[PDB]
Amino acid sequence: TADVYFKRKSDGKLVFTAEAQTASFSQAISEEKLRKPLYILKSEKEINLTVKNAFFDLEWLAMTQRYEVEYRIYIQFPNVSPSGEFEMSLENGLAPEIKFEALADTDTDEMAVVIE
Amino acid sequence: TADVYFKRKSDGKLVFTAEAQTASFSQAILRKPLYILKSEKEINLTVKNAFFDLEWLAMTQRYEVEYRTIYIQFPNVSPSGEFEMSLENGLAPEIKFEALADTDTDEMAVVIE
Amino acid sequence: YDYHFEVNGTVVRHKNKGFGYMERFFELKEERSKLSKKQYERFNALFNFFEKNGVICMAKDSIEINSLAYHGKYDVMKKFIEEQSVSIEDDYKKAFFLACLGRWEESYDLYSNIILNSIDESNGCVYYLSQINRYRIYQSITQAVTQFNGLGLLTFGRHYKPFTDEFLARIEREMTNFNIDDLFNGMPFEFQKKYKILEFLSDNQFLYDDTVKLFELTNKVRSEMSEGSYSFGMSSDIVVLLRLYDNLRFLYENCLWSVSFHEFHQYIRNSMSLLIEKAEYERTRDIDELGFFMEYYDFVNISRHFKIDDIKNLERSCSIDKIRFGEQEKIEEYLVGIAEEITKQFSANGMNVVFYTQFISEAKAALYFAKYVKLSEEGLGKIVKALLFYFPERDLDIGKRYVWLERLTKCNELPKSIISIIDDFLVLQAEKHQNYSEVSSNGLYSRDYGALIKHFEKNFISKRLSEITLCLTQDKQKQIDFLFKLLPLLSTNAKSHLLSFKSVENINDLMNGIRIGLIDEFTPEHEELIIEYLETRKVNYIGIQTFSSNDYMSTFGIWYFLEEINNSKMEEFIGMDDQYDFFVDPENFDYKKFIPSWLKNYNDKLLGKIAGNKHMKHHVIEVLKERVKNSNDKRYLEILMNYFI
Amino acid sequence: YDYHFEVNGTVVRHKNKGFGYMERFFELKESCDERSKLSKKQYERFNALFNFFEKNGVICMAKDSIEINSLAYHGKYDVMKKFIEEQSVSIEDDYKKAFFLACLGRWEESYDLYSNIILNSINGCVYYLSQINRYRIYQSITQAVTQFNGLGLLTFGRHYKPFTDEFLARIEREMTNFNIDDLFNGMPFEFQKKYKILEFLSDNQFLYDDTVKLFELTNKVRSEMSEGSYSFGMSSDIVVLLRLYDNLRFLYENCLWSVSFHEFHQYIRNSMSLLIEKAEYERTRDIDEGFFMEYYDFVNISRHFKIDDIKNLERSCSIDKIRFGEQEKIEEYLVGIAEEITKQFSANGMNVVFYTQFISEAKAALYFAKYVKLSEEGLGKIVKALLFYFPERDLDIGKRYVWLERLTKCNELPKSIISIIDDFLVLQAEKHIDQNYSEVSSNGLYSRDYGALIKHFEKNFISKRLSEITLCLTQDKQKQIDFLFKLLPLLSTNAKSHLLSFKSVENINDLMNGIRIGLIDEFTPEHEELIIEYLETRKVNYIGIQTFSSNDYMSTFGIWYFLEEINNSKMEEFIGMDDQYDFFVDPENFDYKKFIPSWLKNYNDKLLGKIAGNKHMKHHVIEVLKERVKNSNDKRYLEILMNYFI
Repeated sequence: TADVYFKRKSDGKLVFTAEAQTASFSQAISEEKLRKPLYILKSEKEINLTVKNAFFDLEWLAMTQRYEVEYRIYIQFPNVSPSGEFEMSLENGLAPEIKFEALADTDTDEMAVVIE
Repeated sequence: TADVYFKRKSDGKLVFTAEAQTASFSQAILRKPLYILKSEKEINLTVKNAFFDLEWLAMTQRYEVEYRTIYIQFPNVSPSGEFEMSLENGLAPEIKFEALADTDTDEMAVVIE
Repeated sequence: YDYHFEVNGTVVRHKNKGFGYMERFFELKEERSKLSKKQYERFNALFNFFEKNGVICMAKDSIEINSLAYHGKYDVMKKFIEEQSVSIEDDYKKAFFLACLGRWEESYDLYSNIILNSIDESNGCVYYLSQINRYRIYQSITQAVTQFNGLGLLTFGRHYKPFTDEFLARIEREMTNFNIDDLFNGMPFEFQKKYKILEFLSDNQFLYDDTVKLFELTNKVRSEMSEGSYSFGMSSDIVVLLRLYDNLRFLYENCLWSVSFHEFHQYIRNSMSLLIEKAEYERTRDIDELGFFMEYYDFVNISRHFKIDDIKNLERSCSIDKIRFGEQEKIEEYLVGIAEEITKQFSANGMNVVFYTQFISEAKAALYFAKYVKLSEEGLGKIVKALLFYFPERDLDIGKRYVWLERLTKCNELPKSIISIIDDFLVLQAEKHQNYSEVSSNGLYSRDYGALIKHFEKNFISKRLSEITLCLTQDKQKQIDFLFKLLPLLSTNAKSHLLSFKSVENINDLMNGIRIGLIDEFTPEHEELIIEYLETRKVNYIGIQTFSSNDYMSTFGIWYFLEEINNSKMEEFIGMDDQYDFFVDPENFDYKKFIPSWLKNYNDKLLGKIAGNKHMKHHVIEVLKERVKNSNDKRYLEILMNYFI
Repeated sequence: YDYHFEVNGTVVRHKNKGFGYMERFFELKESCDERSKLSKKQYERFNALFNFFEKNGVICMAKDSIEINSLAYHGKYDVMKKFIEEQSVSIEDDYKKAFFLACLGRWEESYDLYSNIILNSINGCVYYLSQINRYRIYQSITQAVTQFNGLGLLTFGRHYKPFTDEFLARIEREMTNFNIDDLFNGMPFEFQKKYKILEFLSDNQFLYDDTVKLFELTNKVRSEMSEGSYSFGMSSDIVVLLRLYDNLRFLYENCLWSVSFHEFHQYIRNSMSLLIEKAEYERTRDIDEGFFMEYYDFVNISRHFKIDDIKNLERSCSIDKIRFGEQEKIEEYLVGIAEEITKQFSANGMNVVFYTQFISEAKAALYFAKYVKLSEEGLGKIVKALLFYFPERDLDIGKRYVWLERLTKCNELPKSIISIIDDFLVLQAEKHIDQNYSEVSSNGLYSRDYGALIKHFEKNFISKRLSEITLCLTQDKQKQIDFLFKLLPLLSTNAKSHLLSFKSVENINDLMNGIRIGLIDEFTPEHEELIIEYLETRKVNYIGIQTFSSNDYMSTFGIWYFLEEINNSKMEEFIGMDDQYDFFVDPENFDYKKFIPSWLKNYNDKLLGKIAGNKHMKHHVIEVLKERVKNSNDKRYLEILMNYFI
C-alpha cells in the first residue's frame, strides 16, 4: 500500500498522486541472431507500473485547460510514459487505473533508481 | 465419437448403451530382489447420453464395457456413483466408470483391431 | 449504489452526490453523547450490525463461520432437530439441518409448515427464505429420484425409493409451474423495498455474478503469474479469498440449501485451487534485481467442495505438501468426526441413502486430503478403522482404499495399533476368500497391505493369519493362494504348511513368489516356465491384433536387461510387443515406437542401469529432453536431473 | 424450453411432452416427398422456415466454419463511410448506418441517428435494439468524456473535448431516468411474447451467462489438459470456439454496439487464448498405449487482445508453431490497418474518439503480424505506416523498433524496407538538431538498433542521406554528431572520417557506443584508463543509504574482465560495489547466495559457454539453473541448462 507521486519532469509540479498496485519488471535478453567483438551486454529492460486510485492535481488540471515518478525505500523513474489505453464497460463506469512505462534516455541509459 | 455398451458380467445382458465422452488412462509408479515392474495403473471413462435398457430396467425395478470405434473392451468396470444436483433443473445423464483388474487375470483393458 | 462496499471492509463514495452519511457516520463512530437517546440506541445497533458484517472504516483509511452444517456436527444437528423449536426462526435452521442430514421429506414438510406459520411475520424475510429453500429441496428431491431411477440402479444395484410416491405427487402438485425467478417480484412491495439485497437469491442462477467476478479475478491472477509482476495493494488473490469467505458465510449462516448444489460446489472449488496455485507460484518465484498456508476452514472447503479427481488435479499442478497446514488439531477433529459418522452409520444397519449420497463425496475427499495433516495415534486409529472396515466398498475398493491408507501413513508412520487394524482387515479379507474375487480399480490388492505392514515392521508376524494358514486344506485353493501373497506375514510353521500346497504352476504364481521374496534367483524350472509362457504367447499371437495390460512381457524384458535372466532364448520372441525389445535388444529397437511414458514406471535401479547402457542412452536422453521441454510433469525433469538417462 | 439447441446445430428433445414438432419438421425437411402434401400456404411458410433454420444453423436432429458479414467486423472503415453517405432506403438501413457511425467514432452522430430511429419506429424489435444501442453510445460517450477530462490531459498532453458541452448536457438530460433493466418490461405485450430471446440484451450485464459458460468450459478444458484425458465427441474446446463465433456473429451482424465494450473484449480474449493454449498443449500430447488460426482468429486476436495479453499468450505457448491460414486475407487486413493509420496521421491529426478505439487494434494487429508472411508491397506499406505515421505516444522508438524487427522475422528485410528504414533514420537525424530533443525508449532500443538491423540484413548498405548530413556536420551541432556516431556503420568512408574528426571518447557511454558500432575492437590503454577512472568515481560516490540504478555498466566491466577482454588487475579494488561484477571478476569468493538466476537470461552463447567452462563456478550456476527449471515454467532456463549444461 505504497504511494506513487507523479511530477512534471521540467519542474517540481505534481501531475497527480496514486497508489502503486502492480509493478512488473520483465527485463531479459532479446533476440540473439538479429543482434569476436568486445562484449556489449545487450538487454531489453522493461519496467511497467500500475496505479489504482490516481487523482490529478487541481492546479495541474486548471493549468492544462516528460514526467517523473517517485514510488514511496524509495524508487524513482526519471522518465515515464503513461499509456493512455481507454476501454469502456457496460457496467456503468469506479477505479481509474493509470499504467505507465519507464523510459531510458540514451545518454543516461538508466530506467529506474531504487535507493534505501 | 464411438458407442459404448454396458453389459452384465454374468448373464451378459446389456445394461445400457451410450456415447463415450472422455477416457483417462494414467498409469504411473516405499512400495536387490527380482524386478517385478510394479505399476499403479488407472483407467477412468466418462460416458454420455446413457439410457438404460427397458428389459434390465424392469428387472431391476460385475459389468463389462465394449467401446467400439477401433475396438476396445473393458472387463470389470465399476460404475462410480457420484451424484450432484444443479440448481439449474437437470441435459443428459453422464455415467463414469473405472476399469477394474482381477488379481488372477491382471488385465484391465483390451484393445482389439 | 450511493456508496461502494468492498470485500476488505472499506466504503468508497461512488455515487452519493448529496451529503455523505457514511463519511460522517464513520467519524461519528470513531462526542457521540450529543445524539438523542433513541438515536444513540439506533447508532449502537447500527455499529453492532456494521462491525459484525465487516464494514469497518472508510476507503481513505480471517473468517469464522458459525454453523453446525459447515462443521459437520451431524449429531448436534440431530439433537437440535429433536428439541422442540420455540420459535419459527429456530425452526428454519432446524429444517436446514433436516435437509443437511438427508431427510428431505421432513425438511420439505417443515419448510411448508414454516411458510404456513409465517403469515404474521413482522418482516417476511423468513417466509421468502423458506420459499427459496423449499424450492431447492424440491429440486434436490426430484434430482435424487431421477438418479435413483437411473444411476441408482447401476450404483447400489437395487431400487431405493427414499421418498414415497404420495409425497412426490404432492410436492409435484404444489411446485407445478413454480417460476422461482418471480418469487421476489410476487412479494409485498414493502419487502421488495426493504429486502432488495435478497433479490439475487430468487433467480435460479444466482451465482452467475459471483462466478463472473471469480473468472475476472482468476484471469487477473493468471496474468500476474505469467507476466511475473508484483502486486502491491490488496492482491486479486486476497480479493478472491475474501469473496469466497463472504459467500460461504452468507450461505451457511443464513441456512440456505443452495449451498449444497453443484454450482456452489464448483464455485468454491475454483475459488480455492486458485488461491493454492497462486501460493505455489509465490513459493517457486525467482528473485529479481530491483505466504499462503491452509487453515481448518480451507481443509473443510477442500474436503467438501472438491471431488477426488479435483484434488488429484490440484496435487498434479502444484505440490500441496509444501504448503504448511495450520489448525491441525481442528483438522484432526474434523477427520475423526467424519470417520466416526461413517463407522457409526455403516457398522449399525447402514446409512440412509439420501444422506449417503451427500456425505460420501465429502468423506472420501476428507480422508484423501488427510495425507497432508498430522493425526494423533488415537485419531489415526479411528480414521483407519473407519476407512478399512466400514467405508463402503462400492466407493473405496481394495486398491483405492490401500492408497488412502498409505497416504495417511505418509505423514505419520504406521504405529502398532494401526498395524493391528491392518492385520484385522487382512484376516477379514482372508476369511472372505468362496468363489470370491478381489477386483481393484487401482491394481493394489490386499498383498500391498501386508507389504506395508512388513515395510513398517520387517518382523511382524500376524497370529490370526498364521492360525488360519495352519487350518488351510488343499480343497480351498482360493484361501491358499490368497495367503500365498501374504507369506511374509505368516509364521515359520504357517509358511511351511502353506508351501505344501503352493506350487509355481503359472507365471502369476512366480510373480507372487518374487513379490513376497520366496524367489531370489531363477532356477531352470522357472526359466522353462517363462520360456513356455512366451512360446504360448507367440503361438497365439500369430487377422486382428489384441493389446492387453498384463505387462508380463515387459517384466521379462526388464529381467533380461538387468541380467537376472541369463538364458539366450528370449530373443526369439522379439517383435510381439514393445518395451520388451527395448530391454532385450536396445540397439535394434527402432525407437520410433518408444513411448516416453515408460520411464515413469522404472525405479532407481532400473533407470540407472538404463542410463549406464551407453548403447541406448542417447535415444532415451532425447526422448526425456523432448518431454521435459514440452510437458510440465516435472517428473521427467526429475528423472533427467537425477541421472540424465 | 421444449427443445435443446446447441452450438454444432443439432436439436435435442429436452422438455417436449406433447407431439414432437421439431423432429417431424426435420423429417419433412430431409425427406421432401411429403413437403408437397403440406398446404400451399404451409409450404410457402416452410420455405422461409428452412431458410431461417439453415442460415442460423440447426442442420438436423441430434440423433443424426464461421462467416461474419459486416463492414464493422472487417474494419472496412472506407466502405462504411460511403455507406453512411448514401441516403438510407429504410429504417433498418438507418440502424445499420448508425452502428457504422458509432464504429468510426462519431458518437454524436450515432447518438442522434439512434434517437431519430427511435422516434420513427412506430416488428418493434428495431426500436428495442435502437434503445439498447443508444444507451450503449451514451455510456461510451460518458466514459470517453471522463477519460479525456482526467486521463486525456496526461496521455495526449492537451485537453480535447470531442463532444460539445451542449451535446453532453442534452444527452445527460435525455438518458436520466432511463433504466436499462426495465427497457424490455415496458414493451408491448406482443413484443415481449415474441421477442423473449432478446430479453437478455436488456440487462446491463448480459455477458454473465456467456462468461459463466466460458468459465465452466475453461475449467473442463484445464482439467483435461492437466489430467491428460482424451475427449472423443464434441470437445469442450470446440464448444468454446462455436459459442465464441455465435456471440461474435450475433452481436456484429445485428449491429449491437455492446460489441465494443471491455466486457465483450475480455470474453473474446478468454474464449481465445484458451483455444490457443489447448491447441499448443495438443502438440505436446504425451503418446501412450490440429488447431490453426484463420483470418477470423487473427482479427479477433488483433481486436480483443491487448499487447500485454498477446505477450502473455506468446509466453505460455509457442504461438509461432501454429499454422496461420488465410494469410492473403490477414495481409489485406493488416494493409487496411496501415493505410487507415497513414490516412489519419499523415494529414490533419486524427479523430480522437476513433483514435482511442482503433489504436489498440492497430497496435495488436501490427504486433501479431510477426506470424504472417506479408508480400513486399504490403510489407513496405505496413513498415511505412508503423515508422513514419504511427503515433509517437503509442509506439516509442524502442517499441517501434521491436514491432519492425518482429515483422522482419517471417519476411526478411528487402531493399524496399531498407529504404524505409533509411529515410526513417534520416528523419530522426533531422530531428536531432534541438539540444533538448533526445529519443527515449521504454524498451531500451534506439536508432542505432535500426542501423544495426540495416547492416545485419545488408552488411554493405551505405546511407547517402546520413553520409550527406555527416559531411555537413560541424562541431556546433553536437547532438547530431553523437547521433551519427551511433550510426557510423551506415555512414560512408568520407562521412566516417568527417564525423570521427569531432568524435572523441569522453565518457564511458561514448566508449560503449564505439564498441557497439565497431570502432573499438581491443581496449587501448586510454580506454582502460577511462574505465578505471569511472570505477574510481563510482566507488567514491558510493562512500547511510545505498542506491542501485539500472545503468548496468559495472556488469559490462565485469563481463569484459571475465572474458579476458580487459587484462589489467585493478578491478578487484571495486569488488563489493555491485553484484554480477564480483561474479565475473572473482567468482570463487562471490557468495552466490546473492546470485540472481535472471542474470543468466541476459548472457549469450559466448558468455554462457565461458561461464559453463569456468569449472570453478559452474556447479553453483548449474544448481541455480536446476532449481529455476524445476520451479518455473519459463522454458528458457531449461534451454540454457541443456544447450550448455551451465
